[PDB]
Amino acid sequence: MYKQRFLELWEELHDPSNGYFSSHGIPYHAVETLIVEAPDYGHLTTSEAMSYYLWLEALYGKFTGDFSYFMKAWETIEKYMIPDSTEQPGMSSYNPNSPATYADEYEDPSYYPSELKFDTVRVGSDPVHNDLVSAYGPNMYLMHWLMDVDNWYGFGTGTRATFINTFQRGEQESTWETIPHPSIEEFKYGGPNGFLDLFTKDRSYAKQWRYTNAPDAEGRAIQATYWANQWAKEHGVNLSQYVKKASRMGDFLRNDMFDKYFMKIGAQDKTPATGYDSAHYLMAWYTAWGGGIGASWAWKIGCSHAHAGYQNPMTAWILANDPEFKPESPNGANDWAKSLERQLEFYQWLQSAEGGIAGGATNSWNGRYEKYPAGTSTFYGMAYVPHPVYADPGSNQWFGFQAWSMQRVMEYYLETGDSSVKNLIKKWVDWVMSEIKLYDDGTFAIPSDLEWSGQPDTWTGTYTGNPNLHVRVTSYGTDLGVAGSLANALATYAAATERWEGKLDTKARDMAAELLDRMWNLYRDDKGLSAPETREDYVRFFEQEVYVPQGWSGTMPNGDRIEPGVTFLDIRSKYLNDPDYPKLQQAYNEGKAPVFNYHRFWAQCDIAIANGLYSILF
Repeated sequence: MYKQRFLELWEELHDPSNGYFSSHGIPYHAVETLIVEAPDYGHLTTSEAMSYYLWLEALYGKFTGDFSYFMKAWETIEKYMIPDSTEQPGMSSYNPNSPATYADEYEDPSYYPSELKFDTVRVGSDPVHNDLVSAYGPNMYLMHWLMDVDNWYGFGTGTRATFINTFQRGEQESTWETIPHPSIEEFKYGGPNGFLDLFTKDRSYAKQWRYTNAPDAEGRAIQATYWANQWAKEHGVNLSQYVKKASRMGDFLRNDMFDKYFMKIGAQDKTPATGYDSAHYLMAWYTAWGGGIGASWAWKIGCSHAHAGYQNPMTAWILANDPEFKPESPNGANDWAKSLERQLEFYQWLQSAEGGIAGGATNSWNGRYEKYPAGTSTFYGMAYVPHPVYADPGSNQWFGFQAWSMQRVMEYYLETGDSSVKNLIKKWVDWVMSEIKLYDDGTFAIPSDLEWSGQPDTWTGTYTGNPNLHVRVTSYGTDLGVAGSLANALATYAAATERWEGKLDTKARDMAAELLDRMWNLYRDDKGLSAPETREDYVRFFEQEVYVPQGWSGTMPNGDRIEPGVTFLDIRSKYLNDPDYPKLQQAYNEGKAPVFNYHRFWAQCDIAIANGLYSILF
């Protein structure tokens, strides 16, 4: 009965009338155009959406033996999400001795743009580019996270899709303070010098192309390809070309395993590092590579910050201990072997007294490689931060990250019966069981907001229990994507304990089944599943000054004046034509919060994927 739900939500996702997919076959972020999450528009696409797309037709191929949709998903990714060779000019001019130039991070968007340092700070060295080039070539086989499917912002020509970038101005820049700009800059729109002068301060500005990745998306893509390959080998389908595609994606993913400027990890300073002395062996927040248009130069950067919700032990295991997925470069397997162990120790370190996995670590304090304050705990020299990268809404305030990271940890536990991380998994499961509030009716409420206090003990190879690190739940909600992720994690717990422990843990499996059944029964919809959201933050929709720097004037392609004093809506004036705008305006005027029923591609993908993973091995 679970596979029936998976197939019906699959049909609803692939129905052209529901509006989930565009004309090219690219999934949207959500059916509803008026939704402000990490993507500020409903009909943009994200690399996480394409990773969930890959996982969804991997499950479809398992259930039906039809990987044609999975193959087409990979072809769409290569054609649209992975930048093309013609879209990557000047990449052969990269100098691995000098990967990139220095730039600070500032706590407030008002500090931006940031002065660029050319010679005051010495950047380290990149020891993997030469091997990558000798194996494949100059072009990088990585996805760009954000794309404008239907040219809503009008940065391109016609209906053709365009890569876009939003998050550029530090920690306190939320979604409501982003200025969306095209990745491939051609100086056509914006102010003078394109949109470059808003963020990076240079003496001379030139035509550029940029691409940022989200290693969460690549990790999910590699894990989906691994599972698709296993299910195909069970069926008999040959996926060698796409397994090799995922293998080279994983080989290029080793750029994330390094510090942003390739500096010594734990050095507490901007001290340049030699090869492999700058690798913290952890999935960082992002890596960004770019070059010039009409000129011959290129650059690459990693990230110092590591978030526990981005680590994927399963991907590291696959890329280290699988001959089929073995990277062409000889050093790839050893690097992934180191990364797996480092990630597992990271997860063990971060757990709190109750069981909640705290926010990750960083190699740079405040983004400027400053000395840690007195009493700060360290993990291999990396200080502890509760909310890494983003602090305006709280990076680890969201409860979905717990389920997202623990699903990977438990899948690795299921595949490799590693006895090192059993106590972590039991403590986290006990905590989430404690904090779930079911009701005598068919409704439920799971944590949505988390409050963290204290710091974990300094890592010395063993877990002390962290008496000073505490977490409490402050808000209970009914989020469906997080419910799907949590049910997936609990079912993975049940299967892993059945396979690699004395007996199946019926509590986690029963809780996952109860969550799935209650959610599906209560919140079935015409376009999938949804539940009302109070959405208080939408007041910012009418009152959030987006901070255009003073004295900088630009014009959006539709004609909006991007000037100081502009709010969220002023530079997105095509929202006034949205069908849901009158209801939003009425709710804002009369005072009460606007209630929304949102159908996200990734939320329904989580619901269906969790359903299928509950069907699998049961």
